[PDB]
Amino acid sequence: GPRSVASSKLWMLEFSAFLEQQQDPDTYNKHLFVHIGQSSPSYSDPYLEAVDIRQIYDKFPEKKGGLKDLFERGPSNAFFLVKFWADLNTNIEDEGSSFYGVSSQYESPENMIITCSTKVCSFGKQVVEKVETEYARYENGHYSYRIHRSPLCEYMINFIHKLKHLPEKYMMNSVLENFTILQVVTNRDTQETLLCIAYVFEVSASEHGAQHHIYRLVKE
Amino acid sequence: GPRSVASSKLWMLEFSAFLEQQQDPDTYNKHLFVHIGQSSPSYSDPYLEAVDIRQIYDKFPEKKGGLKDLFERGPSNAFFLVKFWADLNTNIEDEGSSFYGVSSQYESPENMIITCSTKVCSFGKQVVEKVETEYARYENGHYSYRIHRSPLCEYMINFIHKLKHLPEKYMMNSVLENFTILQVVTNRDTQETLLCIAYVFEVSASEHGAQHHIYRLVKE
Amino acid sequence: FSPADFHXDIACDVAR
Amino acid sequence: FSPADFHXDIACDVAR
Ligand SMILES: *C(=O)CCCCCCCCCCCCC
Ligand SMILES: *C(=O)CCCCCCCCCCCCC
Repeated sequence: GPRSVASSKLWMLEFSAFLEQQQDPDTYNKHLFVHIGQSSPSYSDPYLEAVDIRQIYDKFPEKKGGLKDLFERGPSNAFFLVKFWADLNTNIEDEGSSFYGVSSQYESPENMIITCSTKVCSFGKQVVEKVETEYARYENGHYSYRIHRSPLCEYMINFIHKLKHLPEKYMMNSVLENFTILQVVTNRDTQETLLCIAYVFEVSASEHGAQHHIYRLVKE
Repeated sequence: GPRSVASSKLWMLEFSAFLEQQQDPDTYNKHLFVHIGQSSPSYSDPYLEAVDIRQIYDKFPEKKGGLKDLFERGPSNAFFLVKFWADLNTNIEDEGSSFYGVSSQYESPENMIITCSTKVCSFGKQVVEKVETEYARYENGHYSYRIHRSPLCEYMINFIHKLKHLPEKYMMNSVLENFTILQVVTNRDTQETLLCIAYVFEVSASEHGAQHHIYRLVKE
Repeated sequence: FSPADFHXDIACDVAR
Repeated sequence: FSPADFHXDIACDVAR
């Protein structure tokens, strides 16, 4: 059924990694690699509701501030795993100027200063870290937050480029099972973990394109 | 030289009217009809700095709350005229799902509740009115406001469609000289006019596409 | 070509 | 095909 990536204090309405090519000053083509939103509603996996955190310890940051450490501190209802089936079927790099970015949107009942820390992991080790501080905008009784077109670094662009140009889907998948992202959204003043999302990847082979499932994170 | 559409309290950093076509759930094409922003910096016209408001009375709303009435109340530094050379060269309507919208972005030294009232005029008479209320987001010491993807109504879509399919540029221009927009941004609590922009149109014939100039509004 | 007729097939019913 | 070699030509200098 439907799932929301939401804790008691923060909900992630949207998340998307994209490539935008400017053909001319008035013409833009945009390809979505991964996406969560109104166009791609979140659903659970009928075969697996939850993922035990012990099954993924080795794929994410270890020690203080790492996934295991964060989950133990809680709240439990702020921890999720997203599995993405990425759409790499684009040739929008070829012509014009390109922009790789990631955009995300959040809602909260409270007005907070939030910190979003995103860690890219290769073989379980942290390789890239991006930290962004966001402020609220009051809207319809709640508070809205947006990370608008946060740029991908040269290592993430190079990774995508080489991944797209592999001759086989199995090579793309053996590369992607070693690539993870850990997103932690925190209340900057209280240090409370508002949302913590562990992302795992596979290549999509659907005519519908990019797909995803939301899994609860548990320790049983 | 460079010009900012800005009064003492509010600056319009961005304005764009666009058509977005979804080819598939992960593929989008966007065409800009008109645009003001970092990609299209604002410049004055070397042949005309200012437009006298008396030369355009008959093209905009009359009586209470109309252009003349608003300018007299002031402040004078909040009144501008923008001339757009619209880019109608697109065939993005043909396939897939379409979305016509307008997005704009503002900055202010103050935290206000702003009201943006947009009036579409045909032959000087008001035909469409859209009113939007926006709240601030604190950013880098100032306050940011955004009207994100405000939808164009069926009359504006129909107008664009028929305009694009005219066999001659002179017919497009004789239609466009009778089409105007009056945008008024107000402080909802104090009623002060923060920005008032009168828009006039022509078709673009440049390989560079959509163009614009900013003119000061005066009464001399 | 009439610019008035063009704007009338869009706004004739809206003119109020 | 080595997944380890693929991630090494991207992150070998970044591994710290
Ligand atoms: C700074 O480094 C920005 C954050 C790093 C990556 C954020 C999410 C990237 C999503 C992966 C795109 C699809 C790859 C198969
Ligand atoms: C609701 O009606 C939205 C506001 C109405 C129009 C806003 C600006 C439209 C810009 C014109 C596009 C180019 C036409 C030649």
